[PDB]
Amino acid sequence: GKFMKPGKVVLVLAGRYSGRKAVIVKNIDDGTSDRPYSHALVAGIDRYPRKVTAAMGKKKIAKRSKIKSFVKVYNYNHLMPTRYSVDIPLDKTVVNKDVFRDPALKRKARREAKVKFEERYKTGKNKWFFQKLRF
Amino acid sequence: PRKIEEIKDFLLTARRKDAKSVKIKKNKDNVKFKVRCSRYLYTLVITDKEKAEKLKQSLPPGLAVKELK
Amino acid sequence: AKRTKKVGIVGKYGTRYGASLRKMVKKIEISQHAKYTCSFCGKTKMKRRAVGIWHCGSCMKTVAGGAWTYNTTSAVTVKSAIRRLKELKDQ
Amino acid sequence: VQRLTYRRRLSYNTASNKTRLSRTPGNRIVYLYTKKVGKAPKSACGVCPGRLRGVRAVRPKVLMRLSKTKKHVSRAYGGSMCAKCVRDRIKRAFLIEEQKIVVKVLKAQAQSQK
RNA sequence: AUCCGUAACUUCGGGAUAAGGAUUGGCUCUAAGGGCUGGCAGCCGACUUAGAACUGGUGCGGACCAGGGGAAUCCGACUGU
RNA sequence: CGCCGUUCCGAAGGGACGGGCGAUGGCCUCCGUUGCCCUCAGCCGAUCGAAAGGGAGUCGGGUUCAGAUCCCCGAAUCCGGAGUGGCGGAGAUGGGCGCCGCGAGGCGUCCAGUGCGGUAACGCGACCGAUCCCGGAGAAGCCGGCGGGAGCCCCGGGGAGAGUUCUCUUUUCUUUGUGAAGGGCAGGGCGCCCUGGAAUGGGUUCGCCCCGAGAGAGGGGCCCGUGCCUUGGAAAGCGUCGCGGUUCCGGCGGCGUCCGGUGAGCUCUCGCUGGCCCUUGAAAAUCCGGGGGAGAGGGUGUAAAUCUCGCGCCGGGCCGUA
Ligand SMILES: [Mg+2]
Ligand SMILES: [Mg+2]
Ligand SMILES: [Mg+2]
Ligand SMILES: [Mg+2]
Ligand SMILES: [Mg+2]
Ligand SMILES: [Mg+2]
Ligand SMILES: [Mg+2]
Ligand SMILES: [Mg+2]
Ligand SMILES: [Mg+2]
Ligand SMILES: [Mg+2]
Ligand SMILES: [Mg+2]
Ligand SMILES: [Mg+2]
Ligand SMILES: [Mg+2]
Ligand SMILES: [Zn+2]
Ligand SMILES: [Zn+2]
Repeated sequence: GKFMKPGKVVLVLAGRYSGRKAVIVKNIDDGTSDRPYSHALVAGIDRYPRKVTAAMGKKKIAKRSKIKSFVKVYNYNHLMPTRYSVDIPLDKTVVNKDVFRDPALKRKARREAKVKFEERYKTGKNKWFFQKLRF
Repeated sequence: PRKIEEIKDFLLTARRKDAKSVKIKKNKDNVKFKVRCSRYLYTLVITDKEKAEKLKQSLPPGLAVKELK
Repeated sequence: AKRTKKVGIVGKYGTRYGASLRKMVKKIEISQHAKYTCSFCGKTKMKRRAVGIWHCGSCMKTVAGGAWTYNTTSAVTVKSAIRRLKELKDQ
Repeated sequence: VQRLTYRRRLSYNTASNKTRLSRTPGNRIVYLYTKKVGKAPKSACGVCPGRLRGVRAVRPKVLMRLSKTKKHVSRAYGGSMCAKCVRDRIKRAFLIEEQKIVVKVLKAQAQSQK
């Protein structure tokens, strides 16, 4: 049955963020008037955390563990769905489709995803999600 | 040659330290203010004669001003 | 209408070179200029780029083929022979 | 009617001696020497026949004085690989990497029973 | 150049402009062949083809340009040197 | 005497980001330079070889007895250099918490910040990053057809000067501009994207040819724009009429430099598509993008590293040129 649901890990196929990994936040399989096609709101990693090793100091590890996130609404045709799911609770009051009216809300939407991603990254869970696909 | 559209930017151009002279050419339809900077000859085309006179009297000092005939 | 009775494509040579040579080269001229079905995409687009080199304009796949025909009888026989020996090699 | 002469000592119609006619403020026709036609980049995939988009079609040494934005596209491999084949490598890279896990799991799972 | 007509032989491609006829000026017309705008109306237009009358002391591809042809025999296939 | 040989019997590298030790210096602060060491390193062939091949970047007007894309006037451009290489812009000025106020906003703290927009093609003025790797350009034959743009030719009118005028001819002739570079827009091309799903198959060219591997139909994006408008630039040039002067003055003034049509036309050029090959139609200098992420940059600021963005500063030697 239907599988393009919130929490699904997807690969961006087209655009600036092509080849990056995101997670479906909101999925609209029937579209709207503004988007007759079926689309989803996803939050993804613009820049992945750099590899870290025991040879580095705490300051170096923290510097290399920062994440640059992005928020986008994508056509289903531009996303490759995977079998991985990431259950990061992203506040939908700030991560939603209204963030595209003004930059001020979009900055707080990308900020919200950045903090949640980094927190989940440091626990060692969802390692595949935070590794850059090599193509 | 570069064309400037607004009096605000032309005045900034005429105040540049490398601006040499301002030539005013009066045509039948417009008044053209050309300032010879280092690289380009910037031009401002003013269609209102009163503004051309107003701009003429509000040029920065020390800049050579020439009226073409 | 039908313009020639028998010369066909080798009518470009007029009366020259003799009937038998024109007859013999007629088989090749048709074959080396035909467009073959591409086994990779299915569109009738496989065309000869040079002697032995066959290219498809749809999928852009190039194939090492025969001189005048897409694949030769000798080569097709060898592929089946090499297939059988492989099975009897690893059982 | 007015007839033309070359303005240079190269009297031959070589690839570097092409011209175009130009009427001047003095109201005469003269030869202007044209620049060669530049070619947009060819996709690194080597498969797509067309050239890329969003890139100036200029001579190779003219790219030196162009800004970066004029020479690439805002995307991975942008300006070197076409979008169509970039979508295909992301899928291929992901899909092939998954099959390794599928194969690896069976190998261990089969070995586990073994 | 237009129209008609074209044999032996042939490797069926040719032979072929085979061979052989008629016509051709000037002038005045007729018909057909399109585009734009709002089975029709309006306004634009660019050269062609065909047909007819009239006409000159039968002269009209008026200068220039511009294949003579047919039936055979020997040699070499041809183009090329 | 020499010859063969040109990567083949060769210890064929005198280089580099970075790091470590000293020696010196200067806007002595801290940054340079230098020597040694560490580390890293394919190119694998010295050199020569084209005034028609490759190869950044100059055009308009005037001027001489004889030279000018070289001189002068005007307007540009490439390359290299400056970090005492200057300014602006970008990176970059956000959020949470707690106090002041009615608010605007202000203080103290704790966090982020190597840009952003579009579903996409891709766009925006920049928008860090080395060794290393991948690719692009330079860089590709001949012939046909068709189309777009130019120059020229032709047609209809307006001007200005000239010819003919015994008769006729609103007539015949001449002439009737706008450079490079920048911006804007036509036009041409796209094997580029999005929606959608097509047989009663449709679309389509002179020919073709195209489609469930996505046609028609809509809506976009990109490339070239040598065409037109504009800055250049009317001040110049030209035509004509008229005035001066030293009269060997870039002399001075009036008017004009206008409006349309058409073409298997010729010449050039750009583009699309096809045919031919037992023929497949250079190389290199040189330039560019991408993948990677070793590194560097500042702790919330007079912000830093950094910048292929806009300006500004300095220079371009040699030989040829009648
Ligand atoms: Mg671009
Ligand atoms: Mg005969
Ligand atoms: Mg002979
Ligand atoms: Mg000989
Ligand atoms: Mg040399
Ligand atoms: Mg040379
Ligand atoms: Mg040369
Ligand atoms: Mg000069
Ligand atoms: Mg379609
Ligand atoms: Mg022009
Ligand atoms: Mg004038
Ligand atoms: Mg990168
Ligand atoms: Mg000379
Ligand atoms: Zn195929
Ligand atoms: Zn491709």
